[PDB]
Amino acid sequence: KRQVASGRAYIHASYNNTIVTITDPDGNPITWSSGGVIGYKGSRKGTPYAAQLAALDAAKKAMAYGMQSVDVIVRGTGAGREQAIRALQASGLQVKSIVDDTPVPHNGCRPKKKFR
Amino acid sequence: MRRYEVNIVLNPNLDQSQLALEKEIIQRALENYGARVEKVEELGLRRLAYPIAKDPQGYFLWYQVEMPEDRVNDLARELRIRDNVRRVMVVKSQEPFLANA
Amino acid sequence: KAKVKATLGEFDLRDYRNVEVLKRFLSETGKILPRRRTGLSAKEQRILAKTIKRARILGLLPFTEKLVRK
Amino acid sequence: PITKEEKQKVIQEFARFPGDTGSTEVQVALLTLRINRLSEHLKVHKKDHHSHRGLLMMVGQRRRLLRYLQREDPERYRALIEKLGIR
RNA sequence: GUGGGAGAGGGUGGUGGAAUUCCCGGAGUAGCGGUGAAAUGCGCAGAUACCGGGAGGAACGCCGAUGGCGAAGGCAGCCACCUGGUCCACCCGUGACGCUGAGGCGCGAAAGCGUGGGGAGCAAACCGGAUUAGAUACCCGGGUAGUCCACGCCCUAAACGAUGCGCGCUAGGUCUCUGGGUCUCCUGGGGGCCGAAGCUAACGCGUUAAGCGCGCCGCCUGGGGAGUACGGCCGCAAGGC
Ligand SMILES: [Mg+2]
Ligand SMILES: [Mg+2]
Ligand SMILES: [Mg+2]
Ligand SMILES: [Mg+2]
Ligand SMILES: [Mg+2]
Ligand SMILES: [Mg+2]
Ligand SMILES: [Mg+2]
Ligand SMILES: [Mg+2]
Ligand SMILES: [Mg+2]
Ligand SMILES: [Mg+2]
Ligand SMILES: [Mg+2]
Ligand SMILES: [Mg+2]
Ligand SMILES: [Mg+2]
Ligand SMILES: [Mg+2]
Ligand SMILES: [Mg+2]
Ligand SMILES: [Mg+2]
Ligand SMILES: [Mg+2]
Ligand SMILES: [Mg+2]
Ligand SMILES: [Mg+2]
Ligand SMILES: [Mg+2]
Ligand SMILES: [Mg+2]
Ligand SMILES: [Mg+2]
Ligand SMILES: [Mg+2]
Ligand SMILES: [Mg+2]
Ligand SMILES: [Mg+2]
Ligand SMILES: [Mg+2]
Ligand SMILES: [Mg+2]
Ligand SMILES: [Mg+2]
Ligand SMILES: [Mg+2]
Ligand SMILES: [Mg+2]
Ligand SMILES: [Mg+2]
Ligand SMILES: [Mg+2]
Ligand SMILES: [Mg+2]
Ligand SMILES: [Mg+2]
Ligand SMILES: [Mg+2]
Ligand SMILES: [Mg+2]
Repeated sequence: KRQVASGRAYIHASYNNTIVTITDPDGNPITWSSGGVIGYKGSRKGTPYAAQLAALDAAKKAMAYGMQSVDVIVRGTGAGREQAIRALQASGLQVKSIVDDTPVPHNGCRPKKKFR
Repeated sequence: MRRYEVNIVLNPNLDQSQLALEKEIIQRALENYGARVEKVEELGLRRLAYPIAKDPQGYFLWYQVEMPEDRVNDLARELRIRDNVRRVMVVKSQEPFLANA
Repeated sequence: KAKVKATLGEFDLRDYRNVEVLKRFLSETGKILPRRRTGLSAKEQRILAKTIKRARILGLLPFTEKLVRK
Repeated sequence: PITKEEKQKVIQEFARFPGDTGSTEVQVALLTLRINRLSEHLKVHKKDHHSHRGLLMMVGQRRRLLRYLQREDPERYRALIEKLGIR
């Protein structure tokens, strides 16, 4: 009910999960998916196969919205952070460009004990 | 009195009345603090690398001056108080260190 | 690979306003290039870093950028 | 701070003879000038401790030179002290 | 003295972007988070993800080094001001004015104390979830003091180069920071690495001495008892000498 025909795709990948949000050219989201949206529940959500399935499910929902041309934004690191982009390439969506926009601070905040 | 370089980045969208007004206000600030104006370079419209005050562009000014030291910070404050002036960087003048001479 | 200073003129390392030549010393991202790729001396690099930061605060050089093709 | 104008003024004021630069009198004069400058800088900025250590060392050097002067010629020592208002 | 130089040396004020958190709004469904697995937890009062706006605190990515500065503790965005130390060249001035230094005095990471502010993130104590024979721990979710600032205390440390300060003498080679020079190089002054002689119980040190000497200060005399007791002094206390 939107007929967007083009937009962005953000891939947020961590070591616990990978989620994909397909949005429109001025930033508002259209659809999304993740390792928990699909069947997987626990650490299974962080596997590259779950990332592939999440990307494919989000891409098919975007097809339902009528998406053809997609620009890719990537933030984070984890298993399947690349597999998401591979499935997104071979999903039937013409990939416009891939961009890694992983937010990194200029050393402002103190991390948790795990990250030091 | 030391030699300084005042960089002024202000709103680009001004028309001539507003721009001349802001420039003459900068002039009056330079007068009131004892700033002898040695030279001036007005670049104007320029493409910023990152948006400043929600605007992707800015209007540039550069003044090489000679003024007393203890007044530089107060002059910078008075220059900043103006709304349309978005950036004020006063820099002590230096000699042109070259490279690949 | 070519180092920045190798292909360049007799330019001012203290001019924070010349974006044309200071852009050469930034990476694909907004990061300052190491001495391995700039071919500068320690003193030259130390001056270039401060001039680059000055240009950044004046909105002339990017504080950070986005990586492509990743 | 201390520019060449003020420095040369003091040196030409405290010289034993035209051209003299490193007399004990001139050394103590320039020392006392920097001493007063720093101590006025330390009236404000009570948390500037490294400059205070510098001031301690300057006081020590000035006191050593004054002790030497008093040992060699007491009269010139009295003249210097009265001229600078110390001790 | 003159003339140059490098620097996260210190203090004060200003100021920039990234990120976290929170708030407003837009768009958008069903999970997010987390782990070796999980669960507490958060989510239909609309989260997570995405976009725009606002607020606030703290810390300064790339540059960055095996680098620099400082007496030590220690010191990294940028700008301005106030200020310390130091190096080099000129061979100009004074004419032994030097070295060390019991006591004294000052400085002194972090944590801790007092009064008043501040509070994002982190986080002793604490509250829960797990794990386990048990879990008072490691792992996960919260969370106060604190961490931050002003002022006044506290005087400890693996406060380490486990190497007191100063001066002279004794092969070089290599990398480096910073000056000067007639600039394949030389000559100072710092930071490393090999290694002459020599030293060392050995490891190792070796012109940055742990070598050859001189001056002065501090300290040592088997381990446990014990940095305890008593006494004194200092401290609001903790406690310190
Ligand atoms: Mg997970
Ligand atoms: Mg303004
Ligand atoms: Mg500094
Ligand atoms: Mg400072
Ligand atoms: Mg909302
Ligand atoms: Mg609920
Ligand atoms: Mg619930
Ligand atoms: Mg608040
Ligand atoms: Mg680094
Ligand atoms: Mg040093
Ligand atoms: Mg200085
Ligand atoms: Mg002579
Ligand atoms: Mg003589
Ligand atoms: Mg001494
Ligand atoms: Mg003592
Ligand atoms: Mg302390
Ligand atoms: Mg503390
Ligand atoms: Mg307190
Ligand atoms: Mg926490
Ligand atoms: Mg915890
Ligand atoms: Mg239990
Ligand atoms: Mg000894
Ligand atoms: Mg040279
Ligand atoms: Mg050397
Ligand atoms: Mg060597
Ligand atoms: Mg031997
Ligand atoms: Mg060795
Ligand atoms: Mg020695
Ligand atoms: Mg020995
Ligand atoms: Mg003892
Ligand atoms: Mg015994
Ligand atoms: Mg004890
Ligand atoms: Mg007794
Ligand atoms: Mg007692
Ligand atoms: Mg008592
Ligand atoms: Mg104790």
